[PDB]
Amino acid sequence: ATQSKPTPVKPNYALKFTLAGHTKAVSSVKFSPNGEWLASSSADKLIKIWGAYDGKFEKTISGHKLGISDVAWSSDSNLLVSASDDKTLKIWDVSSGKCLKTLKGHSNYVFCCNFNPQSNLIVSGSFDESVRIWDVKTGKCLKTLPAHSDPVSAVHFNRDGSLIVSSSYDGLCRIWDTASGQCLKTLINPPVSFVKFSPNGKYILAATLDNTLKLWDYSKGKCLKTYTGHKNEKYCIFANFSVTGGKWIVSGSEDNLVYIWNLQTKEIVQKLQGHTDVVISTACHPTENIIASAALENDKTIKLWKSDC
Amino acid sequence: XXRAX
Repeated sequence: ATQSKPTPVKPNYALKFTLAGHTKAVSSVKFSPNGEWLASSSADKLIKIWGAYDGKFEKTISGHKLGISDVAWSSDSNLLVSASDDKTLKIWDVSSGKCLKTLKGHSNYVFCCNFNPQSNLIVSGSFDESVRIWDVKTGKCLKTLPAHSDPVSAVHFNRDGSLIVSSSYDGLCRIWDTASGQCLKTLINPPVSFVKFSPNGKYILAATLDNTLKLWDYSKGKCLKTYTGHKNEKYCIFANFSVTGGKWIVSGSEDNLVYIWNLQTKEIVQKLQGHTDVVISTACHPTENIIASAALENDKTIKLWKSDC
Repeated sequence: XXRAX
């Protein structure tokens, strides 16, 4: 029996660092576009910045009055925006930790946020069922979209900023024209807990609270791939496209594991064990094979995992 | 957290 070793690459993510410091559940982790930093947000009302490579604690950014559900980086890695239960977003100068602007308008928890590629705009989603588009320079609300009939779980700009995708507990995904705020398409029903555009421009990845992730061709309105095997019935867990090595889909799970699927085959190619509560958030480093994962109250840590491929 | 329960 000669026997070789199968050819299709699989990842070998291994735990490298555990990042401790938040005093309540972590909500979101995101790598800076320049690869240097990881930002985390927490129910503890804080943002923390850490070294992306070595997990070294860098600083805490405070100012929100209640917990934070999401953070996002500007394209030039200079600014962060956070979404809080205090009904505001804040825009932060990362280097100084200064709050540059407070974005007021939502009438309930702000749950999700993102800059556009140009980083002249921010999009937000709220428990008030609306999506708002904000000018970064002035901090003023440019448009309010009557986007959904239940809390908005996610908002994301496409790669040229001309579209926004939103998801909601109402069971819908909608695509919006940025320039006009008009709805271009409705995809439709379990609650949709997460959505984002693919890096290749053509798809959206959407999570539903029936333990399912789906890759949609948004133009054609068709589901091209389904990813299962994890547990997601309760929380709005982030999912990601990993593209620095093999082409994976990465998500947290309510069984305390990080799941990694082959994007094309839909097979689970790794499960990362370590966390002691629900893995609410994962992020993939922009240039290296590094995943950051974060967990809820029983754990409160972030973990950095690295792969050869 | 709202996301954390």
